Amino acid sequence: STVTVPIAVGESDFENLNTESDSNASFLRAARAGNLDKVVEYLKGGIDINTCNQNGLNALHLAAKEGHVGLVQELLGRGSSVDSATKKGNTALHIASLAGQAEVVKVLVKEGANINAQSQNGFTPLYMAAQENHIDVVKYLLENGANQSTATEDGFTPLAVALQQGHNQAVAILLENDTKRLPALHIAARKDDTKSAALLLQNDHNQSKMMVNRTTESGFTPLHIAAHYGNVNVATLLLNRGAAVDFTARNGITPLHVASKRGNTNMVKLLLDRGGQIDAKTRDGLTPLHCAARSGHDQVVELLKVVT
Repeated sequence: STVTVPIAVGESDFENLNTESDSNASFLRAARAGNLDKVVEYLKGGIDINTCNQNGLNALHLAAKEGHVGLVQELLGRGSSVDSATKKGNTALHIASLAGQAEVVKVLVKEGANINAQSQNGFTPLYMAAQENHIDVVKYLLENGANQSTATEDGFTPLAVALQQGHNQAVAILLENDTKRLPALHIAARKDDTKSAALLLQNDHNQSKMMVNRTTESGFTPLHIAAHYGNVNVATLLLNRGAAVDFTARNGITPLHVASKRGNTNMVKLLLDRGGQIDAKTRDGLTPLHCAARSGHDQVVELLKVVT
């Protein structure tokens, strides 16, 4: 009876262990320490730039973990492939983001690292920077195209992990992105973020003054938004958690009005199934049927006529 976002755990740090072929190990230790001169010397000496440990970390991965900007530049300069993945499927960009190494993030991004790459647990750089509350990396990633909506295979998002981890600022930046002002649940409805919705809703159990039925200025609920954008999943969740199916906004507008006006067929279906009133009327006499007609959404009309 729990909603629980998965946590990116990072790479190991065996190279930090003081010793108390072996050329390779020593080379990786030099990378971990950020000793450019030593690393360059080994490379000149012929050691392979792609040398990695049992977990698949090369020197680029180690320099990035540790914020060694200069060294990251040198390795990149020498042909280190920006997006080599470790065995967990992490790129240097994942690692730097989890670790909050902002200058390193910049350097990798400018080198064309894939800003939306997913690890084999489905995590993105943004998910990592978000999980760990690395604000500046978050902002930087957003400003550079990173997509908040790229999700673990179970729909886990940066917003969801920021929420679970209690990170107010992260949550703010994530909610406030690409808008130039709705409540969070509403925004989660827009985005169709069931997990984040679930998280937000975890403390009202039992209709009117429930959080699931809070309104915006114009009296819309998360359910109205869901209906507007045609987000069936998040709508289903809200309705399961007690959203009033026939809740009227300004002008007696119901979620069914909204979905009918936007020709959102499956929303209409869902709302009907949950008992939404087929014939409710706006302050000016419109029915869901009329709203759809005035909008050429025939798909709906048909469906809507059948029911009657």
